[PDB]
Amino acid sequence: LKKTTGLVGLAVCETPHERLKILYTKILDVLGQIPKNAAYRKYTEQITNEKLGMVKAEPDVKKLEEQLQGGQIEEVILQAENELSLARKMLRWKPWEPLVEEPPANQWKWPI
Amino acid sequence: VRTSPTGEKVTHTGQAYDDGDYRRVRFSDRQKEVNENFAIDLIAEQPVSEVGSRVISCDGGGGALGHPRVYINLDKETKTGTCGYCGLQFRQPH
Amino acid sequence: GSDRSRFLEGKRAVEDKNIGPLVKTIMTRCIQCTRCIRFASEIAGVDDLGTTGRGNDMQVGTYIEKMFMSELSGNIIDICPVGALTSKPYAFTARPWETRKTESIDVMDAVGSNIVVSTRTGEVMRILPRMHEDINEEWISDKTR
Amino acid sequence: VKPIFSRDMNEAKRRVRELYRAWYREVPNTVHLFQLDISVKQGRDKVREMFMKNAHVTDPRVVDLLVIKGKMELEETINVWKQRTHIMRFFHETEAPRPTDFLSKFYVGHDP
Amino acid sequence: HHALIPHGKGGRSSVSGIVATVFGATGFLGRYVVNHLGRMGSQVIVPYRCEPYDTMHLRPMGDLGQIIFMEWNGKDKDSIRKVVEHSNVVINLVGREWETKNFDFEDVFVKIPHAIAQVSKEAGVEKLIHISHLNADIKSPSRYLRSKAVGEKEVRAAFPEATIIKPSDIFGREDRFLNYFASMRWFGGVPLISLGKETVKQPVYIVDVSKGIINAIKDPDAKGKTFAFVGPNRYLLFDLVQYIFAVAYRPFLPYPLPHFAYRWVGRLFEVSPFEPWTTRDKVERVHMSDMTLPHLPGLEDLGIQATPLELKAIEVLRRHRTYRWLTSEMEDVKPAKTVN
Amino acid sequence: KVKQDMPPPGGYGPIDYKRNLPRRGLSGYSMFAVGIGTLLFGYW
Amino acid sequence: TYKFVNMREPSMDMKSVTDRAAQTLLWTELVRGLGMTLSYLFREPATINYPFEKGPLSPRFRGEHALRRYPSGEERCIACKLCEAVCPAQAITIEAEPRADGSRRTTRYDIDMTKCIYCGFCQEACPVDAIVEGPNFEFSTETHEELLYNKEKLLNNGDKWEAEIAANIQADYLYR
Amino acid sequence: KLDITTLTGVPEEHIKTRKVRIFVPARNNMQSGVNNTKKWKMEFDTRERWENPLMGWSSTADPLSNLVLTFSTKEDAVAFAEKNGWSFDVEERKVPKPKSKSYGANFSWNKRTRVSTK
Amino acid sequence: EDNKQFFGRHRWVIYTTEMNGRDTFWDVDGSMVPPEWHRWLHCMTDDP
Amino acid sequence: ASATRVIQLLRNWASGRDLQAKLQLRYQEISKRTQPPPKLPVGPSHKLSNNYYCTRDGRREAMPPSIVMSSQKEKKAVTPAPPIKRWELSKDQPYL
Amino acid sequence: TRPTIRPRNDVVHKQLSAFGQYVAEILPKYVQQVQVSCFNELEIFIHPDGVIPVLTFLRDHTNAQFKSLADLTAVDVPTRQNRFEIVYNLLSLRFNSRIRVKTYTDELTPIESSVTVYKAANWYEREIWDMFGVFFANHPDLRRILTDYGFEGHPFRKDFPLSGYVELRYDDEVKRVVAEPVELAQEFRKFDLNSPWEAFPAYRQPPE
Amino acid sequence: ELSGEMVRKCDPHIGLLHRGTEKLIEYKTYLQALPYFDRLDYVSMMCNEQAYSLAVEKLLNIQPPPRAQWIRVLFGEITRLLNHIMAVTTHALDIGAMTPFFWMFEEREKMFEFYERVSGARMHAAYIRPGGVHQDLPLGLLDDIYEFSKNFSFRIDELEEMLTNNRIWRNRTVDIGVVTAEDALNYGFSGVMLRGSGIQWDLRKTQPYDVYDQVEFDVPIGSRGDCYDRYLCRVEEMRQSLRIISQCLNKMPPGEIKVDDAKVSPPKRAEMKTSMESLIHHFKLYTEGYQVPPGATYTAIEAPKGEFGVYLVSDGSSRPYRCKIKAPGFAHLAGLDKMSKGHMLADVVAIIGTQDIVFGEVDR
Ligand SMILES: NC(=O)C1=CN([C@@H]2O[C@H](COP(=O)(O)OP(=O)(O)OC[C@H]3O[C@@H](n4cnc5c(N)ncnc54)[C@H](OP(=O)(O)O)[C@@H]3O)[C@@H](O)[C@H]2O)C=CC1
Ligand code: SF4
Ligand code: SF4
Ligand code: SF4
Ligand code: SF4
Repeated sequence: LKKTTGLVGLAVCETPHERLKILYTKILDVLGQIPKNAAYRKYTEQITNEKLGMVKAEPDVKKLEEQLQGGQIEEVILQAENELSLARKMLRWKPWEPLVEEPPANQWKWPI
Repeated sequence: VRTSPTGEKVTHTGQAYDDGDYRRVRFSDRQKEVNENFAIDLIAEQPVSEVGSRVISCDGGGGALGHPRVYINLDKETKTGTCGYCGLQFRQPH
Repeated sequence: GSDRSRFLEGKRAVEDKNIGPLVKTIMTRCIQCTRCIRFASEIAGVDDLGTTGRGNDMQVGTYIEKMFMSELSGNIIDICPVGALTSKPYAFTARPWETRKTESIDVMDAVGSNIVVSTRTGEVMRILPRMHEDINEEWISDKTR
Repeated sequence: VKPIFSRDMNEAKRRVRELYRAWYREVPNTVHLFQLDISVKQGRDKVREMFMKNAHVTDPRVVDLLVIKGKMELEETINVWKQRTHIMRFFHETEAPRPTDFLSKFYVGHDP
Repeated sequence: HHALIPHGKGGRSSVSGIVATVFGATGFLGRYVVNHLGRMGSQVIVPYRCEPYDTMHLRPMGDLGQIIFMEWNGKDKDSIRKVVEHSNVVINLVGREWETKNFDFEDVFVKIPHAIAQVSKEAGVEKLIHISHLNADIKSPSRYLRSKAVGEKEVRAAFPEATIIKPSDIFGREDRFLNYFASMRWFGGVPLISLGKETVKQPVYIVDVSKGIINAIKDPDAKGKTFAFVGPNRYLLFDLVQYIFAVAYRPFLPYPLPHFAYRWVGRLFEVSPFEPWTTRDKVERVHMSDMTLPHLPGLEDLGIQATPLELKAIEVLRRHRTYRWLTSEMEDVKPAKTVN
Repeated sequence: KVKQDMPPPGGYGPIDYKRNLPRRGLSGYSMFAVGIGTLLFGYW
Repeated sequence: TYKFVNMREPSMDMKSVTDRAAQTLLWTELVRGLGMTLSYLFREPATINYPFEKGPLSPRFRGEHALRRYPSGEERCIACKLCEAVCPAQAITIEAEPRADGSRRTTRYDIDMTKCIYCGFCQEACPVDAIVEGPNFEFSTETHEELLYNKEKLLNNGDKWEAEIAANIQADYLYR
Repeated sequence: KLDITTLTGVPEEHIKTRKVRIFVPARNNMQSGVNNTKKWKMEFDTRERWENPLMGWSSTADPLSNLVLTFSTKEDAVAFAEKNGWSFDVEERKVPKPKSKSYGANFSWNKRTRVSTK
Repeated sequence: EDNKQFFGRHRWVIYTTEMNGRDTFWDVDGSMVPPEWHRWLHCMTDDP
Repeated sequence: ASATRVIQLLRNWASGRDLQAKLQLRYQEISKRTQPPPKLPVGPSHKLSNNYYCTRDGRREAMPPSIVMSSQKEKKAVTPAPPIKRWELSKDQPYL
Repeated sequence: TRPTIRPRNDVVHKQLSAFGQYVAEILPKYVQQVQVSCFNELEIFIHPDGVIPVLTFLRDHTNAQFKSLADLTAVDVPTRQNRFEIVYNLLSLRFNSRIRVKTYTDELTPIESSVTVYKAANWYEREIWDMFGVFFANHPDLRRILTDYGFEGHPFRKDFPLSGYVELRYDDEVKRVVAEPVELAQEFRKFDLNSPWEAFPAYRQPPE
Repeated sequence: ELSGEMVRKCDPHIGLLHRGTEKLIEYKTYLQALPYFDRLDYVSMMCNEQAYSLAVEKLLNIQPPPRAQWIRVLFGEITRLLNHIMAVTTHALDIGAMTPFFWMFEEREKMFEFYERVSGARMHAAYIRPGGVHQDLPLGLLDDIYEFSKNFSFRIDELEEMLTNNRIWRNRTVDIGVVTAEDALNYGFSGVMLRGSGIQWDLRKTQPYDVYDQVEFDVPIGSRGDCYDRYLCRVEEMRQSLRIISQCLNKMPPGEIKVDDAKVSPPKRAEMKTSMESLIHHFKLYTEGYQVPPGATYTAIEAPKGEFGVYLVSDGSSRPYRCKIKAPGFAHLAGLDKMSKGHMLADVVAIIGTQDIVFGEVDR
């Protein structure tokens, strides 16, 4: 059990595997509500399922951190929480819908 | 360095304050800074070099410490060739 | 062009020609484009400027001490790609980047030639022709210039 | 067009009246705190003049942005962020009167 | 000969066309005159007889080169000739309310101005502006005003086309008129001859006087004319002093004093080697009521409307207030009774 | 021959770049002993 | 790649505890700092006796601008105005006219020493070496106008400092 | 009807009394290059410039003396001028008219185009 | 010159008591140093 | 320095270091102010052949940005770059 | 070989292009165009409505963890109807990559504040409002930074003259620092430096 | 807003040193704009010059010569030593130490002498320019730098002796200004502000710019995110900069100091005075400047005070269309309010010291 994560404000998680499992399952639950053909859902599910499979397969925190390549496992849980919040806000925003409006005629022309 | 009628020292540029001009007050208890050495007179004083070639090169002296190298045609007998930068004059002998 | 010179020999020099009181001539800068000759022949109508000699010694200018006099003589200063032919009145007065250009019309004649009045620090420095295909193609008279 | 704060001119007029109320009540406090030598009536007249300068605006968004700028200026004055110099700059005391009749402009200078 | 075309929009960098030599510019009126000249863009030549430190406050008043400081001596005419040589305008503001060992009232108000006017006429200066108190008269009790009248006569003699401006007490931040009354608080009660009921004064704002001088320089008609500068309202000395103390929020304790006792007190303060707090001449001039001279043109002729004392009193007298009354507004004190 | 400002052949000598705060002073027991001995002699 | 400042744990043995207790009660570390200050007291001071002693400067120093001349005495300036063009602060005002000899010389050359940033440009830019920032640094003035230099003032500075300016240019001309 | 004049902060005198010229800058006749004739330019009216008494430097009081703006098209510059409430004058672009060039004409048998010298 | 003293104090100048008609016994200034000795004094050159 | 031996000992003991070995003030160790003239080398492009500027023109080799996607006309998830590798504690001094 | 010219790294180019396509696919609603510069920099062009959504997506790990707002700024191009181009520069420390998201606005059209997403945009958006005229809606405190307390115009706007419209001096008459119309003693000398000849043929715009 | 001496609200008012640098750059050529960057952060001039040079070179698609790059890295590390000396000593002086300031400012004077010898300006030299460095090192400078570096470690050690373990100094800084790593990242903090909190990010290693890939140094990382930890980080960074300086001294390459392209870097004076092409290019470069291919770039470096960035947009002309400077101090001063919560006035002074704010950068 690591004494400190090393980054101020981030505390060592006593039960990392359980927390990661719960967070990934919740992220998948939120993704389910999102339309099937939305790219966000497909990519996020792909990433989540890989992460959850890795978490379940490996019982050692250090080996899991090496496999995930997301930094210390506490940082991984923090990223999972961030993803969950994004997924929840995504549902409201509905980014998968077509472009709101095309830009003016020469709004991105440079040199002028 | 000639002196103007007002008593001011005319500059090499020829600048001197007319009696009408009010700007002469700036030197009332101070002085007008004029360089006594005049470039035109000193350049005139230099002797004219006589070279036996139709075209000669002037670098201003000192090589890289002078001015860009230029080649001067000396064919005209009437007038000496003058360096655009240095101001030195050259002429073919005879 | 390249950024360096491989020329390791002496450069040529040309004796300057006097063609009048308006055009200052430094012929060593000439690149023998022949623009001045063709202009004098075709537009001005004065066949007094030409090339004398052959090879690298070829030189542009009246063989004799003739003076190029015409209403449109000053335009050779504009036409010349290099500073071989330059305005004597405007010599050494200013550099191109300093000048502020104002587009205006000439009043010396009723032709209405379009001109660019070049001013620096509130002082008129030169008059340059402005292109109006209908009135003045690219030329202005000596009086306007 | 997307409204800045008001969808129609009447709402912007309401906001403008609220801002005018705020300035009108603030004027005496400004004279007291900044130790200005102007009278309260003089400052309130200056406030009216500043409001009247932009009385020609007919677009709701421009009026809303003007109200925002006025609120920022009022915040500056309510605090002491603006000094007596800034407060008295509205009164162009140092600047000399500039004649507006044609003959006076003709006499004074080349300005149109 | 020394004529310059005006150029610019009237700013700091513009050329007004006015080249001036402001004698006595290191003083209450000189500061404002120089500031007004500099803001237009005029060239101001300042003759200074004091240390250069005292002239430092005038240095920022003009753009680069506009303000030229040249040391001058009133007794020496050659310094006057040097200062006024290249000026198209000369303004004489040299006056000391207290006589000094080296220079008495005669020298400061008669000899100096006469020398200035004569040297200006010799030099060719187009215009000259001279300042003499409105109450100036050859029969006045005060030596100051008597010398002022004699100097006015001499200046008109030397310079026939000279504008002479006769100003009343000029109230301002650096004034010795309002500050003089306010400073009397330190001595307890305010000594007044006859309690001030018999004296009437018409103070003038300093900015109005300076603007009048500048407009007189600008005005072509001003040549060879005597203007009287007076404030909008005339006040009894008692009412004016009471208003001064009210705006200063300092207790007012007027006590009548006999004229001879006040003169003796003035003699006591004259003893000071440094600048005297008060002089017998100061007492006489304060007691003397301001003359009314309808014949002479005034500020209205020059285009400036006189600012009332009420508007500008707080500027001068706020500093004299204590901490309790420092922040009080101008409107709290009602205007004093006006004898008009 | 080219002459630029170049490192001396073989390079410069090593430059120390680490903290060298020294270890100084007596042990705490000794300092307390000295203080107490001074106190006792003063008391006597 | 990364190092841990702090991140050290004190020993809990009785000797180390007693040492730290002595440090707290007997103020050892403050005494160490006092000793360092005393050692500095006994070290030689670094103050130089200005004005009598002057700080080191190199030949590439950038100080007061100066207008140089050729050995003949002709002014090096050929009114290129490229040195005006490269001035980052637009501190150089140049006007030129053909002189009586017919040469391209400057009727007006002004450097505002109050708008100048002493960048060192126009010494690199000027083609003929005419304008040079010389060694002088002690040219403080009591008035703003004194610092608005004129062609006469610049030429006088060049004449005054030519002996040093030439030697410094000789020293650094190969590096340029 | 867009008006940003109140929001710009420009003083009224420059807003009302200034005429802005919308034009394609003409080619400098000294040079044959045409790259500097490809974009519209907005330039304000010239105003007084006077000599500084101390040094003779040209002094100005016109805040917009050096202000020049580049616009891809004439309409955009006009829109900017209208939004900022400046009176505008638009000079139509001048394009070199197509010319017929023949080197053979220099040696014509019967025409006057024959060149005396090459 | 005292080369033993550390750099910055090895070279020093004792200003003259009279220069260009000014009494400089007490009032001395850096500008009094002539240009030729300026480079030696300021260490731009090692040769006097 | 010129310090006497007693002062040198006192300062060294107070500091806890040998101050004489490393002295802040600068002595004859500094480089001579006058130096032999340099001969700066030329760069790669100083050649008399095969040096055409077209080959070595960097600016003209710049190109307008490539447009990956434009609105106006399974796949593996991707990242902006491969994830950063964790840093390794320094061997010389892992803990200060 | 080719010492003068900058070396090119295609690997980073391909990675950035792939991630740009990734972003375009995930948020087609807002992204309008994504381009990768040949110096290996990625730009995603977004509709003004998508600032908060796209930035929140970028910060949160949908394989992107741009959790640092390098800088926020605007570029005023008067020609375009939306004269202001809001530019966001983000840094992802997890993937050691940086991407740029750009949007447009007008003088009268507000853009949503990003203080919620990043919290470093408070002062950046205040600076954008102060210099340029953009108003950011829902900002915690929008006020002037870097300009004088009474400053009226919005500098950096390509209409504002470099010297401004007002100048400050101390006036003895009012015993106060007083503003006045600008009157330069030496007018800034405008230099026309652009050459008449084209320098880069690659960027030659179509004749039209 | 202080209840007693406790700061309820800290509101930073800036712009007292706003000189309109970015607006002025638009009116200047790229070379003319270079001196501006020296002034932005007075303490760390050469690093800002390097950042601008890197941005302009990336837009230009030109590569600085290797010796120029090594000179840039060396003088950048010297500038880092100067900047950290100033920051630490001025922080101590504000918290009352007042002796290390003089002690270290003597060494700052020596490093200024190195600056003067290279450029002729003690500070604000234009040495680092797009395309390389203006002039080659004067002969003998490297050995003098070695002489300085061999002894600088003792000075840093004496400063540590004065401050590192002092009870008073630790009390003034041990737990003041704590910033969480996530808060530090979100608030835009860079450099020691991030690394003090424990985040491992140094652009010199993560994204090397000039030759830092070829040098070995250790990034100092903190554990408590406090003022004391950041001070320790800055001291260790000074020591690591000394390590990098030794490495740069030993492996300085021979050759040119500016790109051998006369359309970007000016030709040598002799060549300009002897060759027509060189004269033409010198004339154009010093009058028009070099046109930069149209584009935009954000180039950042690990400056002594954090990440320094320039968002440079080019319209293809000789003058930049827009130049936006990302100053590390801007975000740190923005976060000052969050850091100050729960502290007293002296703690606020210490926190201002910790973030090493030079207001030329902040106001620009
Ligand atoms: N209420 C008023 O102010 C009135 C004004 N006036 C006249 O107008 C002027 C107003 O000046 P005021 O506001 O009173 O301020 P001051 O009393 O300071 O005016 C005197 C000025 O002249 C200088 N001066 C004084 N005595 C001499 C001397 N003997 N020789 C040379 N210079 C001298 C002073 O400089 P320094 O200190 O160095 O001597 C100062 O600049 C005076 O001449 C006054 O008589 C007339 C009527 C009323
Ligand atoms: S136009 Fe000029 S370059 Fe061409 S031939 Fe005539 S003089 Fe020579
Ligand atoms: S600038 Fe052009 S015309 Fe003048 S000398 Fe050089 S190449 Fe010839
Ligand atoms: S080098 Fe100096 S003197 Fe010569 S042309 Fe250039 S600016 Fe003028
Ligand atoms: S050194 Fe002086 S004159 Fe030369 S560019 Fe810099 S500021 Fe201008």
